[PDB]
Amino acid sequence: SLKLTALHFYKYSEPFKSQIVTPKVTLTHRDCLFIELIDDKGNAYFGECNAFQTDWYDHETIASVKHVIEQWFEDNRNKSFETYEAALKLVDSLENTPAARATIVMALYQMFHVLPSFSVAYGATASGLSNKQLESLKATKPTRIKLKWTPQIMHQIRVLRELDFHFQLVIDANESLDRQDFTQLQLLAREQVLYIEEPFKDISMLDEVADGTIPPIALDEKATSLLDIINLIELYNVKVVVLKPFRLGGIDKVQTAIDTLKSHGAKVVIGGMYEYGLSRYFTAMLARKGDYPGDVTPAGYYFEQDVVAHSGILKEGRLEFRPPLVDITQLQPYEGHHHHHH
Ligand SMILES: [Mg+2]
Repeated sequence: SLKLTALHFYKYSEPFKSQIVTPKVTLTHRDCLFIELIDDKGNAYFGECNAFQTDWYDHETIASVKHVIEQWFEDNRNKSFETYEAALKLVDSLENTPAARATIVMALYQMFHVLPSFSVAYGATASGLSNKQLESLKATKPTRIKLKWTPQIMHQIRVLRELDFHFQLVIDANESLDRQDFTQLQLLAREQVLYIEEPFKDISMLDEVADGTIPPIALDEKATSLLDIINLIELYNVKVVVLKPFRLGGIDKVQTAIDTLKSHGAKVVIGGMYEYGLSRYFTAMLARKGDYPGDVTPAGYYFEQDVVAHSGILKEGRLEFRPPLVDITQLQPYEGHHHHHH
């Protein structure tokens, strides 16, 4: 049997190697909330929250999650549970706050499973084709390349198809295309594109092009909740869904979501978002459940220093993962007398 006796909040905030610049936000650092739950035997387990400092991506933030988890602990502390299933029952009331729920579930999961060491396929992401990017692709030989849609897309695919290795091609249009892009979208269909992520901000635009004359469509930004994903699938021609575990409420909600989405005729790709090494491990762990290889980010892609080192090290086309062990000296108390600044 187990009982949760203590809860501590920490913060980690490393700078992005390359400043993040998107229409929705500018990020210099990845502020992140971490929780630590200690059981009645003094065993500590950590959870990584995927919420951001502000609501540019979602309504849940680091602050809102902290408050939710803090209250949750007050209501569940000292309660005994003997199984993972029983543990999950305590968070059933947090389904309205998926980011908070997912953070707690990440910790609970570790209390009942022996974490394996494993690898996942390496999928490269290119926002363009600089020499640095091209040389990286040639040296690493990814089995999948996700190219960002830009005015140079066709001129860049021409270069990629001359690489000496075969790969699946995915295009990410970032909800940026318009009616003037129809012709190129149809031409892209002849380039063996596995799927194109979010061609239009207004998904209804899909009804304006002949079905089957453009690449398979995937939801990413629009894959907000299982219910909403199903609603979009039933209304528009969607074939692929990029699922982020935290948006579903956590690790335990992934399989059921995948089964449901498959019953609706959609394929699933597990993905992450600016994660540190702890959450990255679990996103990678779930990757195998998908119909296509997961969208797992390599170690060191965003941050020079991580809270969990060697989490997703690229080796001969695959990302290697080890059971995640948080380096506590990297974490800082979230608030209180022990939260210091210099
Ligand atoms: Mg995307």
